[PDB]
Amino acid sequence: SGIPHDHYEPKTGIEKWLHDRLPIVGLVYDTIMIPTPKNLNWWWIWGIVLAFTLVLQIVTGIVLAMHYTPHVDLAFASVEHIMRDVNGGWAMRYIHANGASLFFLAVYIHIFRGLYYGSYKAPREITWIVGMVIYLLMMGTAFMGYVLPWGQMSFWGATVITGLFGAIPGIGPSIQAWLLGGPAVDNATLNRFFSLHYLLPFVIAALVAIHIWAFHTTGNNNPTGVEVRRTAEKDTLPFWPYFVIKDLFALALVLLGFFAVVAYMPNYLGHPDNYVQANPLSTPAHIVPEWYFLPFYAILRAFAADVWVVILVDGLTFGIVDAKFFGVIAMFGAIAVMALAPWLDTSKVRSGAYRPKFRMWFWFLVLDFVVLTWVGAMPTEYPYDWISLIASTYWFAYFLVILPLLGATEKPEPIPASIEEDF
Amino acid sequence: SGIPHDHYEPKTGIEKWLHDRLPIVGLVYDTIMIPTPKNLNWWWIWGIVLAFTLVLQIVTGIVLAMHYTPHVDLAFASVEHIMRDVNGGWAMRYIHANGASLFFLAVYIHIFRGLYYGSYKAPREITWIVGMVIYLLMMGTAFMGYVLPWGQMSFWGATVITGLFGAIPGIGPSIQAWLLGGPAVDNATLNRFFSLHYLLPFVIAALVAIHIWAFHTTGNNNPTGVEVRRTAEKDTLPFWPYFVIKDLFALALVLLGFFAVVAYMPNYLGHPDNYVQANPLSTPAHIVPEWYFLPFYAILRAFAADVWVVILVDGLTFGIVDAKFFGVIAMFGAIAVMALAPWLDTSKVRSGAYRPKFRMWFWFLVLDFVVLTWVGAMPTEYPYDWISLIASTYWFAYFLVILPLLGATEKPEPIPASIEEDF
Amino acid sequence: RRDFLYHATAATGVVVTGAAVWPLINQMNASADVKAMASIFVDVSAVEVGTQLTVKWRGKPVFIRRRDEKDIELARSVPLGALRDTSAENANKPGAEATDENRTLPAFDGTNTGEWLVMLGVCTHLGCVPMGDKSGDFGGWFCPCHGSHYDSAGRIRKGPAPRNLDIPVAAFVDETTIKLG
Amino acid sequence: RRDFLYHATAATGVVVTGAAVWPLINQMNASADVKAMASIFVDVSAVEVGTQLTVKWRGKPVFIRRRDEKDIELARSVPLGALRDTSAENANKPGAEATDENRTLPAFDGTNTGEWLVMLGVCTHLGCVPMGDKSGDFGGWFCPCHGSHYDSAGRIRKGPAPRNLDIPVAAFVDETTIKLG
Amino acid sequence: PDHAFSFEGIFGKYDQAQLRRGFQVYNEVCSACHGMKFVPIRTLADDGGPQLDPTFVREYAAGLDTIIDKDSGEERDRKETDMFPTRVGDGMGPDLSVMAKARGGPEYIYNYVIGFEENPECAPEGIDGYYYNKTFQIGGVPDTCKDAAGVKITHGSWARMPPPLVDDQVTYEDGTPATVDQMAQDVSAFLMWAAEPKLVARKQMGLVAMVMLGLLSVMLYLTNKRLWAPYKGHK
Amino acid sequence: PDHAFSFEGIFGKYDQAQLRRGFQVYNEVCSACHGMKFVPIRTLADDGGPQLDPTFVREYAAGLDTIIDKDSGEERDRKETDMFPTRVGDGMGPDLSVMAKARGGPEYIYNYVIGFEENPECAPEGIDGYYYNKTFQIGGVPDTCKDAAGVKITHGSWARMPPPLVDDQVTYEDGTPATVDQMAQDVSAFLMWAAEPKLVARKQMGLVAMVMLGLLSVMLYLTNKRLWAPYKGHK
Ligand code: HEC
Ligand code: HEC
Ligand code: HEC
Ligand code: HEC
Ligand code: HEC
Ligand code: HEC
Ligand code: FES
Ligand code: FES
Repeated sequence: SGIPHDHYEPKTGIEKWLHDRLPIVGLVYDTIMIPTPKNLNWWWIWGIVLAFTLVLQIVTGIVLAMHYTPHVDLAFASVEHIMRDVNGGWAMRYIHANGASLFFLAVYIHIFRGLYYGSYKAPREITWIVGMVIYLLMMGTAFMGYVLPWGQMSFWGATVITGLFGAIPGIGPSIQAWLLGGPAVDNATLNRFFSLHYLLPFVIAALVAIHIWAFHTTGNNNPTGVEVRRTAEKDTLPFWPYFVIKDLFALALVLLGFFAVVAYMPNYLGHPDNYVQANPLSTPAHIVPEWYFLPFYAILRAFAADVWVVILVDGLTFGIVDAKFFGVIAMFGAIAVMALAPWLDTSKVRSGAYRPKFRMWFWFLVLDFVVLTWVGAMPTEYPYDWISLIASTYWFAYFLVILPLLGATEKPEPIPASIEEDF
Repeated sequence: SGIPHDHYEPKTGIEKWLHDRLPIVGLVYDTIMIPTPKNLNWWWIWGIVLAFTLVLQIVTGIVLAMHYTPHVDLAFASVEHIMRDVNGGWAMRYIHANGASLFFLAVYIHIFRGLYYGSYKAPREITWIVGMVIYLLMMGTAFMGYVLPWGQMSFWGATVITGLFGAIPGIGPSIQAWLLGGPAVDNATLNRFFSLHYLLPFVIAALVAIHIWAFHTTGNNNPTGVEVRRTAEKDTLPFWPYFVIKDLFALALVLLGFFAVVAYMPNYLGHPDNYVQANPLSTPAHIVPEWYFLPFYAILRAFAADVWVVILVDGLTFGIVDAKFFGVIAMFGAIAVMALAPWLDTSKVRSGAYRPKFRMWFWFLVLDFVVLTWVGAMPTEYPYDWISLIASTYWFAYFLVILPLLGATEKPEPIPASIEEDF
Repeated sequence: RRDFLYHATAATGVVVTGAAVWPLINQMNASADVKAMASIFVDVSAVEVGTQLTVKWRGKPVFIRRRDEKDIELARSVPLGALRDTSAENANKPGAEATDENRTLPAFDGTNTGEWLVMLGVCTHLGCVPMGDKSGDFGGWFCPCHGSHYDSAGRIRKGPAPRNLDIPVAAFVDETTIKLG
Repeated sequence: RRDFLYHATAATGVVVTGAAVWPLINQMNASADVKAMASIFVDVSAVEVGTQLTVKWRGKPVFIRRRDEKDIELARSVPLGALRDTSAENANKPGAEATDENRTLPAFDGTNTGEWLVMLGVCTHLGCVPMGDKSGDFGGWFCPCHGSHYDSAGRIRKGPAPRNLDIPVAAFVDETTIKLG
Repeated sequence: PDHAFSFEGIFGKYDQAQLRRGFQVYNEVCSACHGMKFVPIRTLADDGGPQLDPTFVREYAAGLDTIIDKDSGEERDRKETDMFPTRVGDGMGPDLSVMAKARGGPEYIYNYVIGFEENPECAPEGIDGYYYNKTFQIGGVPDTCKDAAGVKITHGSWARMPPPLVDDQVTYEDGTPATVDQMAQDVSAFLMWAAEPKLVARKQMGLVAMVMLGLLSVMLYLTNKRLWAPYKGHK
Repeated sequence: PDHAFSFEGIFGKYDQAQLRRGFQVYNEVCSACHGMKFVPIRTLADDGGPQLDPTFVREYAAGLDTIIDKDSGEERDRKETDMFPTRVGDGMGPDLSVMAKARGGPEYIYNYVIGFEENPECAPEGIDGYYYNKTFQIGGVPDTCKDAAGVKITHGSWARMPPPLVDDQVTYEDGTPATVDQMAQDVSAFLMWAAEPKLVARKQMGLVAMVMLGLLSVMLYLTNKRLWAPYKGHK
């Protein structure tokens, strides 16, 4: 059971004088020969993808910062200095910019893999909490970063996603001014964002430290509602070399596609308007902040008192909870409820591979995510308003009511024993 | 023996559900209730001082970077923007600038405490190695940082301490250009230095991580040549609350003095010429890089073929080893030999409190350090040249020959037993 | 005493910690160079009355647009009913009803109001810049960030934006100038 | 085979890693905007021959100083013996001996050398700027960074600096100009 | 058909004669109003695009406007190391440094320059000082051409730029019919260069990396199939 | 004796009348050649120093040179938000923004302005265009005054600045003998302000922190003495 196999430091004198600093003991006993089940599909790779992508972003950023100058008058020029003069330039920038896209794409699949195979269910709450914390940090990071080029979309995205904090009453304008460094956006905001943007990744790495510490102490989830049967465990092959090699193969494929993009379709995920300098006096059409924030942008700009299911007219009972504040609360709740999940699913069961109704609702949820992604880009004119309202309502409904009802009446399936599934 | 007292997680349900993430187990069992001897004097505090100073510097820097603009045309102006407009300004800058001074002062006492009480002697080699690595990183950091204000001393200090790398043959100019971003100093160097300067502290923290991991696995030295007698150990009170409170008291005193300086004598340790903008066309008199690099500056500019003990005329046997390269090697060796110490002292003994000859030689070494500090500021005219040569020669002599001879014939003292020294 | 001394040491440590933390949260506030926040003299100077005029100030645009009769009549024909924000955000006067007579502007040092209207070109939803030049579904301004329809006089309509376009404190400089501040 | 396949996978991984690392070490090299490194036309234009003239170029100063007879005679009276660097660093000619006849400069398009001397104002020790205007213990230049005494013609003396002050490639523009590059 | 360029694909390293033609046009036509500050003059020798002769570059540079200085205010000789000039206002337009990315890009410029036909049969009078363009979409439209809800019934809108070229505005030294269409294509390619000069290097890097990573991935697949063999053989 | 200032110590928050006098002196004498770019004009209302009336500040600002713009080249009215002007060359000197720190500082300025006496009895002819000072140390010296190894025998050296003031150059509105010494002291204090405006806040913070930390340290000493009591009582 949970064989650590510390190696007893019996190799030789080198492995015996290393009794001063244990380090190799840690690596070997724990982070390399960690028994993992055999039943792992191709959905348990994306964590390696995320770690590599994080390293990539940190490196490329440390390189760019050697040529980026945070200032309204010299940011655009420095970015062009990069893409033209520097030796590698375009590569670093395109790899930095697009890799953010892959990062978020990979976390999406990392998260939805989790919702299916009960990875939030006990005893794996801490991992979930830490993951939501990370998600928040990395969203804030990417936001701070999209601003640095001082293009045109930078300015206005910052403007609105800071007016949010100002929507709330009493302490809105104060926070807004304390965050922007002033009444509106200017170089001060740029300096804050650069610093902050150059600091959070390390916090993320530490949090990834705790993320990895947790699911090593707590066994990796597995396609089944079963554990490694610790009591000797013919199942649960080790990590190295088997799963290391599997993950590296998938990672090679992913990097292949990523570099093909970088080299042929690099400006595809971007907004052309970010290639024109900023004008605080003129706003372009369809700001469309980005593609990894459209869901929450839509959940925000949906509630506007423009439907018979408009709960804003009812929330107006209290004269303080206006629309804006309502949408902001709705977004914060869209995330808080995803974090609260493990204490809402009242099921003494596990992976939805044995819960059909859950399968249907979950695929509807994935569809809802895609729809929200597609709607945040389209105007607030009919019919898109009804669509956004329906989708947000279903998100909240799933995460609040649907899981309890299932946990109550959702066991028409024969659960599998013997995690050694030699089929 | 080595009582960890994991606490068994018997407190309550909170301390029992924390069996998902051990964290509190680590803190309690290891990093708080770490048995430390009773025989500790006031020289075992400076590590807490260093940790706090590092945190202070990191914080103040993260704040400054919100207003500093890396560019030749806007650095000085941004520094003045800080010291005038910003709310706190002068405080952050003076605390950042002077705290570096305290940092190095504190590491000096941390290191010399070590040389006395055989803290480099086995089984504490890894700590020593890691400490020298750190010292290097933090020297490089402070150097990169003194440049950012783009004053006058910045430029020329950078110029010379980069011409060093160019002294060596074959791969000197290439490295020089690859480090400066060009033939000479300009904005590119500034960007590199800012980035680098804003990144190494985290590496230092990690290295401090390993630094703290090591001497927790390996017992804290103690005033004597004795261990905690693991086999139950009435000696070795715990860290918390006793030594925590002692260190915090000393730290309060130190911060008191430090803030008195910051508020009354802040520009004392500085160079006024760093308050005039840079002129690549005019060099001031007595550049005098700083005060924590004068020893090595002197060891460098001492060997010049201007004494009957001039080994440069002899090293000229090989036409490649000229003077400059000789001084550079001498400096790198001045540090490498301090790192090699634990394998040069051939003594099966410990703290020099029981080795008189060692006491005398060690106080001579401290005097040599002070002298080198005082000499790097004075010209290379007679008699200072002879002084610098003598001092460097004694440094090398100590660390190479003196310790072996002692380890041979240096045991006229009764060693103390029973680390419980109830005198 | 055990309790008193221990708790007092803890309290003093906490107080010092807070006194050290506050400035790390104060430096991010508006600095003195941002404190200035003063006025601007924009000269109307025959810009062909009826299309628009925009000028930068305080980091935001200040819209100075003449009036087109059709725009005017549409304005003056708006009863307070069915008007989201009837407060006439203009700070040059009290909270008087959001009426075009009060909402257009001072009268050149003369006596007339249905000819000029200078408001802050900042959407009250989240601070975007609406597009002018007769746009939207009400012959006024349209915000492209979320779709808020403004009217001729600038009062909010058809969108999430809660209130109309504010009007800063401004007076005239004897028939060719505007004072913003 | 076990050995072949495993070792080949490792080799390919290593190769890819290196191909990815190299640019992270290449970007820090001089960029194309630093590649330029071209020439400058400085006009002597009667600056009162005998004191000095300094101009910025390539990020370093280029010293153009006329000659003072006492400085000249001290120069021409220096035998190659007791001269640290006798190579005449000047790149406008071969490695001919560091003699004042070759070491002063071209002759205005005429025939004379003991009147002008333009060298690179960069100490060969570590690149500091020596102080001019008759300084040091040899009536020339003095480096304040470590104490290197230069002579009248710029040849190094009395210090760690190994070689004299180099002389870039320069020709005259017909009696009032200098071409640096 | 769509008149695809050379670079439109996995290959097509910027046929350079096209770019020299675009340069002949840009400096003689578009430069009168437009600028390219984000473009150094020394790039007309760098590989990939117009590999002109450096000496001609220095000549053409000295023959341009006067960019004064950064240290001592004095009208210099506009050395190549400087950037192309900037036309800012009073009847002038934006900067074309990266206009090929702020819009499939070059096709916009081609189909924009192409198309300035007379005013349609909805508003033949048109507007004073504004001219009509088939493809610009961010211009004003008269009320006579708008529908019932503000949308325009015209394909394009009214742009403030006049027609830049006639039937035979300039001569090509290489020998080629210099009609409007060829000039438009050429200048579009030149602007795409000015925006993406490092295109060919992009493509070559992409090829090299695709190849090396396919190799690595194949080898890893073999290693995986091997290691996992004794556990996937009976089923 | 040494004519210590007010701020020379643990107290001395910049007696403001002295600074107003120094301002009368600086704008009417030193400003002709020197500048203070690193100094905003609005600081003449901020506390600590000259708490002048804002309206006078705006007037004095509009009455200065013309600082053109940063966005649209056009000679503006020079609003207070801008910085003091800059005199750069052609018989002009450095910037006095932080000259009080690039040298005990203000004493240098006092003992420098003080001292321009005639040429000594080693070189009475002196030099053409250069004037003599007894305290500047970074100026040239004639060969007649140097020793055998280049060192000067004079106290100071020859500075390019002329004597700035005579016996009664300007009047003080408050009523005070405006001799040279008082003006020198006043202008020195003004420059020290221009360099260290946040001095008084520095001192008050230092006091507060010394106090709080002494308190904390005393309490920790008591706690230590207590905890370590049962182990240090028999000896
Ligand atoms: C002045 C006589 C011009 C010359 C000659 C050329 N251009 Fe221009 N251009 C000019 C103006 C005033 C504008 C702004 C138009 C507006 O309505 O805002 C432009 C615009 C362009 C654009 C941008 C179009 C867009 O979608 O915003 C392009 C791509 C452009 N012009 C191209 C172009 C070329 C290739 C030229 C030389 C052949 C050229 N223009 C000449 C003014 C003038
Ligand atoms: C031109 C007529 C001047 C006026 C009036 C004032 N100053 Fe000046 N100053 C001037 C020059 C050309 C120089 C450079 C001198 C040199 O030899 O390099 C200076 C220098 C100073 C300095 C710096 C001295 C030093 O050690 O470098 C100071 C502190 C100074 N001047 C002060 C000063 C004051 C207070 C004035 C008004 C009372 C003033 N100067 C007027 C030119 C001129
Ligand atoms: C060491 C510095 C650094 C790190 C670490 C870093 N970046 Fe950046 N980032 C930059 C710089 C510099 C820019 C501006 C240059 C650019 O846009 O490429 C930038 C810009 C961006 C952009 C906008 C790209 C563009 O071209 O508009 C995004 C998105 C972004 N960062 C996201 C991230 C995310 C997400 C992470 C990690 C979680 C990250 N970055 C890590 C330095 C860094
Ligand atoms: C909001 C949720 C969430 C986020 C965001 C998240 N994780 Fe996870 N992660 C999980 C969960 C749940 C598991 C499953 C743990 C288990 O099975 O015991 C997991 C597992 C892992 C694993 C091991 C198994 C696997 O799925 O590969 C790795 C490695 C990992 N995460 C890395 C990362 C990294 C690196 C990041 C970010 C840079 C990240 N994760 C972000 C929740 C998250
Ligand atoms: C987050 C950024 C950051 C960190 C971390 C940081 N600094 Fe700095 N440092 C700066 C900035 C910004 C400046 C320039 C402003 C200034 O000089 O105060 C600077 C300047 C300096 C200076 C010159 C001070 C002066 O005023 O001339 C020194 C010395 C220095 N740093 C040393 C250090 C050392 C040693 C460390 C930690 C080991 C450190 N710094 C940590 C940001 C930082
Ligand atoms: C080059 C040597 C060196 C450097 C530099 C150094 N250390 Fe140490 N450190 C030591 C040695 C040796 C010991 C003694 C360990 C023992 O007694 O087991 C030690 C002990 C310590 C201790 C515990 C006992 C004590 O002396 O306080 C702390 C805490 C500590 N170091 C922190 C730091 C921090 C933080 C830094 C830098 C930011 C640092 N040290 C830099 C060598 C070094
Ligand atoms: S920001 Fe103006 S409507 Fe959303
Ligand atoms: S740098 Fe010129 S002598 Fe040391």
